[PDB]
Amino acid sequence: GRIQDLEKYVEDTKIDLWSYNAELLVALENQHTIDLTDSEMNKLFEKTR
Amino acid sequence: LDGIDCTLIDALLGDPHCDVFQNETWDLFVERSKAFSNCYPYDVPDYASLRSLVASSGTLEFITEGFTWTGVTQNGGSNACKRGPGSGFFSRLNWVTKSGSTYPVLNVTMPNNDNFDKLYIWGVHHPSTNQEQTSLYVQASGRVTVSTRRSQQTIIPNIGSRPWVRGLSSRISIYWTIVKPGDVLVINSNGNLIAPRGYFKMRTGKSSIMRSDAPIDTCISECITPNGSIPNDKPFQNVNKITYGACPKYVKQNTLKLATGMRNVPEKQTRGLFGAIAGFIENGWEGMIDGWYGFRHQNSEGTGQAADLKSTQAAIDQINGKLNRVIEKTNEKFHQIEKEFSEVEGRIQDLEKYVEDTKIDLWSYNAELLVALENQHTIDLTDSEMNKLFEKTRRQLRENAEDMGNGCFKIYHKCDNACIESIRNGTYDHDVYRDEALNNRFQ
Amino acid sequence: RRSQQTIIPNIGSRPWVRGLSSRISIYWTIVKPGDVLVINSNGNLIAPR
Amino acid sequence: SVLTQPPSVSGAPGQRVTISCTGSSSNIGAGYAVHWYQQLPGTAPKLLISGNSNRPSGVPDRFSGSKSGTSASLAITGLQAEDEADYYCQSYDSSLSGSVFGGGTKLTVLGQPKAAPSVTLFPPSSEELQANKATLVCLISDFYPGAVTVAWKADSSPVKAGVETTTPSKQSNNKYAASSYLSLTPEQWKSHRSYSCQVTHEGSTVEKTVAP
Amino acid sequence: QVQLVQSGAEVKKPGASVTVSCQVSGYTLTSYGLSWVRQAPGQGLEWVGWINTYDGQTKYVKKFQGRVTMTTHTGTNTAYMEMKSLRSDDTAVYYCARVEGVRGVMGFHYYPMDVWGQGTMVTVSSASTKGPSVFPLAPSSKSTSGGTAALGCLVKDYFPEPVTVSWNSGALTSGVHTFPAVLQSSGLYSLSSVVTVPSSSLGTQTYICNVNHKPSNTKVDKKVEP
Ligand SMILES: *[C@@H]1O[C@H](CO)[C@@H](O[C@@H]2O[C@H](CO)[C@@H](O[C@@H]3O[C@H](CO[C@H]4O[C@H](CO[C@H]5O[C@H](CO)[C@@H](O)[C@H](O)[C@@H]5O)[C@@H](O)[C@H](O[C@H]5O[C@H](CO)[C@@H](O)[C@H](O)[C@@H]5O)[C@@H]4O)[C@@H](O)[C@H](O[C@H]4O[C@H](CO)[C@@H](O)[C@H](O)[C@@H]4O)[C@@H]3O)[C@H](O)[C@H]2NC(C)=O)[C@H](O)[C@H]1NC(C)=O
Ligand SMILES: *[C@@H]1O[C@H](CO)[C@@H](O[C@@H]2O[C@H](CO)[C@@H](O[C@@H]3O[C@H](CO[C@H]4O[C@H](CO)[C@@H](O)[C@H](O)[C@@H]4O)[C@@H](O)[C@H](O[C@H]4O[C@H](CO)[C@@H](O)[C@H](O)[C@@H]4O[C@H]4O[C@H](CO)[C@@H](O)[C@H](O)[C@@H]4O)[C@@H]3O)[C@H](O)[C@H]2NC(C)=O)[C@H](O)[C@H]1NC(C)=O
Ligand SMILES: *[C@@H]1O[C@H](CO)[C@@H](O)[C@H](O)[C@H]1NC(C)=O
Ligand SMILES: *[C@@H]1O[C@H](CO)[C@@H](O)[C@H](O)[C@H]1NC(C)=O
Repeated sequence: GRIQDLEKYVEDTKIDLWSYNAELLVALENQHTIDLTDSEMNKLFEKTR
Repeated sequence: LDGIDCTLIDALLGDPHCDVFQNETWDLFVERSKAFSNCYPYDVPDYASLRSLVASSGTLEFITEGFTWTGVTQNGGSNACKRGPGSGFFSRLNWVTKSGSTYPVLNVTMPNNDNFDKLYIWGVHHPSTNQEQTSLYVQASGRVTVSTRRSQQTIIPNIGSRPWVRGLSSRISIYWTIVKPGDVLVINSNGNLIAPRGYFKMRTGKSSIMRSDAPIDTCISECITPNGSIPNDKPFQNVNKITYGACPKYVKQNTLKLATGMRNVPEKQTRGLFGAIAGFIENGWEGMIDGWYGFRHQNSEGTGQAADLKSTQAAIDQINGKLNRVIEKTNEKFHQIEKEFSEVEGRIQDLEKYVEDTKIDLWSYNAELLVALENQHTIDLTDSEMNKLFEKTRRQLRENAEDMGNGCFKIYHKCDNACIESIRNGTYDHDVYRDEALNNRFQ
Repeated sequence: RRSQQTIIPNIGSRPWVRGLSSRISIYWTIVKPGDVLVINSNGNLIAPR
Repeated sequence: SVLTQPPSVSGAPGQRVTISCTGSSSNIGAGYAVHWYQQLPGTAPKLLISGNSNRPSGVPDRFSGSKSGTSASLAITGLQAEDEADYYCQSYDSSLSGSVFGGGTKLTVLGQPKAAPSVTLFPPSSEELQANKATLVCLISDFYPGAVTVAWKADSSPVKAGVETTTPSKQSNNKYAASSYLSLTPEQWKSHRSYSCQVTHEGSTVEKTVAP
Repeated sequence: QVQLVQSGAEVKKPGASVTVSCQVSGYTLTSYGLSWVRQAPGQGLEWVGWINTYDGQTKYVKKFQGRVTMTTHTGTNTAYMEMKSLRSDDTAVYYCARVEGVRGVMGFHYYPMDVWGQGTMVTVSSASTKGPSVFPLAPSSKSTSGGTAALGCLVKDYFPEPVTVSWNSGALTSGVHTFPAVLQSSGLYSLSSVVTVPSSSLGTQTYICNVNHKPSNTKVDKKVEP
């Protein structure tokens, strides 16, 4: 009953919240890495100009 | 399922006015406030828990078992619980009153051959007086001892006068005992026993119970709230913390605007009579209604405008898909924790509230933070495109023209409409007008 | 009119404290508006004022 | 404002009578649960039919509630003697952020011949107009059903100043009778050639006029 | 079996204030909503206010907002209705019935009014006892309509009803029909008693209405002739 219900909720809630962070974080990193590497290539080009 | 003026418990127990719910199944048992009970006064220890588990099963399916109580009367009834004109009692319950001048220590058994978990709902009677006790139960000291091959439960009747209800100063304590497959049930009571007529086929489903008086209109909606079903097209919502099915996260903010379009620098130079056709820079063209990014030529043949679908499309594509990616289109949840109470319970209650509350705050943050990141990110994205198409032209035009700065390229040579068109697709060649342009520049 | 609580005294010697081998169990009962309270003790009662 | 309801309805014992109740677009498109309340003679109202035919416990099934478009109605079959009372179509609206009520209806079980109003309009007495105040005593009696919309009008206009009309009361036999008093200052009595007391009953109009 | 006890009918002068009280039996008002409706004498019904026990929500008519106000004694199982700065016209019968619109709903709409109270009657007026004015009413011209003639009297601006009109001490009991008095916007009633006597005696026998008022102790006899 009661006791159990809560325990499950807590853990479950944790995962859902945590997962979001992982998903969101990775999306940010990949999206960020591209700009970073792509930028360098663009600078070396201006460094020449 | 609409329990109307009936509580999931009063339905289980089998109250006269709720008998209509007997053998009822459901997905989400809705409990109305208008609800009420009209049977023998009872009190369910750890009530909430029992109610919760029952709602989890999602079925009051009762399966009467052939119990045999020897040397004792059965089917006892009282005025408090009248089923029709004549008195009555609980449906899935049976009142065990003494037979003749004796109440032999009742002792029976019931095996769980079936492969599903059995749920037996019993109870104990609390005499209001000694005479009532010794009369209805012979020996003045009653005792109930329900037990399984796993756990053991023993209760003792508490004789004493208490708050008068429905015309009775007595009470009945409700106790439930689950019997797992293969295991067996046993009942050894000396008296004051309230043996059940059978069990309930407990199931493991998405079944749960929600409190609300909301009307029930015919319609399809994945999300359900105490305020009535709501569309789950958005990521979050501010209707209520208690949800069911696929619903948006319950954040604190009652609103959050997400940048879908491009950042807008409204107003226009709208330069005079003859139009300079000045480049974007500090102005957007409310005139262009065929795209997000376009070109405006001011050749000798006159003026003209054309939107570059290529550039515009790239922006849109990135914009559209992002939203759904960041936030999950949906997530289901069924039975959870009561996010509300009506009385104080100390420790237990406190914790429950904290948990839920903590969740919201943490979640809300993510929503707020996320939206800010998205809008801030969208602007740069759209604003970048406009900047690229401008550089894509610089490399294309080459020497033929110069960047006035106002966001325009001052081509140094006669350029007919065809001449312009050749540049918008990107086909245009610099050498063609090279010699010509070069002259007007340095001369 | 809502809940019910019944306790039974437990006679027996226990850790001596402040010069006493006896004890007193504390129990609280909330009474909502309109509802009524009732006390039916045979003895060993510690009624509030 | 007040929902549109019929002034009165009447049929023979054991027949079907329909009470039409139309509402405003605010109530229309919303079709918010419409209910009807049976208010017996000189007694607190009661729930006759709820939630769009949702049945009240203890009320004969001969009562039904339908709803469609911009209006809904209540049908009554096997009309019995008791069945006659005042009916009101209660509902709830939004544009007014509240609930709307029905003007009213007077259901009467026939078994009593319809009667035409006997109007007797009286001129102001001499000692009355003496105190600089006249009074036109229009007495409508002998009409059944006891339903009447009294319209008092100057020769060129409807006057609602001093419009005191006493609802109809049953006569010793069974016919209804009421009075409509409309006083005015002398200067107004001399103003128009003649004032007339018009009364509407079942679509027919009987009238009487008096001049100074 | 849910009863409703309503405060004993009260009466107070305009500008003053009254408060209606409602009691409930059986189902606790707490798990049921509530609203009040005024019943002006033979004027139909009019919803006034709405409260929700255990919900402390309140909605009033745009018309009397402020003037009226709801209240609820969750402890005694009784609701209250407060009306300040009353108005002469506002007087009528008041009721209190159950409502389903509770908890999550909040809105009244869905709920169908159930179990209404017996009703409390409040009376608002500034009026005091008055003497009835007796004025004769004869045919503006020999009626000659159908038969005979119709002559009577008119008692106007008098309080408090009612005064017995006796034609010739009772010598004229044939044809007499006193129509129910009416409440003037002023606050003083007025009734009329007409008779149906042969038009062939408009000058043979005179008629006098013995308007005797107990409240004003005003005995006024008038003559009615064309
Ligand atoms: C979906 O349905 C839900 C439930 O029906 C509904 O929630 C109600 O929403 C309304 C308005 O949004 C609330 O009404 C306002 O209440 C103000 C404060 O008083 C109320 O709230 C107290 C505390 O609020 C919190 O309660 C708990 C935590 O304690 C928490 O779970 C809630 O989420 C909420 O944050 C609450 O303690 C109090 O009631 C207590 O006391 C009574 C006393 O008898 C007791 O019986 C109760 O058991 C309880 O202990 C009370 O309910 C109030 O200030 C505010 O006032 C307005 O009007 C005045 C003028 O009259 C203005 O001056 C003022 O500016 C406000 O506009 C208003 O009454 C209500 O509290 C919510 N809960 C209830 C009771 O239903 C959602 O709104 C619905 N969804 C939507 C948005 O449609
Ligand atoms: C209050 O109400 C209860 C209601 O249940 C009542 O019953 C009690 O129930 C238990 C079990 O539920 C009963 O115990 C049984 O006792 C028999 C009899 O034992 C005698 O006979 C055997 C030989 O047959 C002797 O060895 C022994 O010494 C005794 O003299 C046992 O035979 C039962 O166990 C076996 O038989 C069962 C029935 O067929 C099988 O289902 C079970 O598997 C057991 O098999 C055994 O042998 C197998 C050999 O292959 C082996 O593999 C297994 O592992 C196992 O060892 C069973 O124990 C008993 O009647 C009641 N117990 C009490 C309280 O006395 C209560 O009696 C009643 N209270 C009172 C006293 O009023
Ligand atoms: C409940 O329904 C099941 C079939 O699903 C049936 O076996 C059982 O007998 C029913 N219980 C009752 C109320 O008799
Ligand atoms: C580019 O413009 C030239 C005009 O000379 C035209 O022939 C060609 O089809 C255009 N190409 C595109 C991609 O539109």
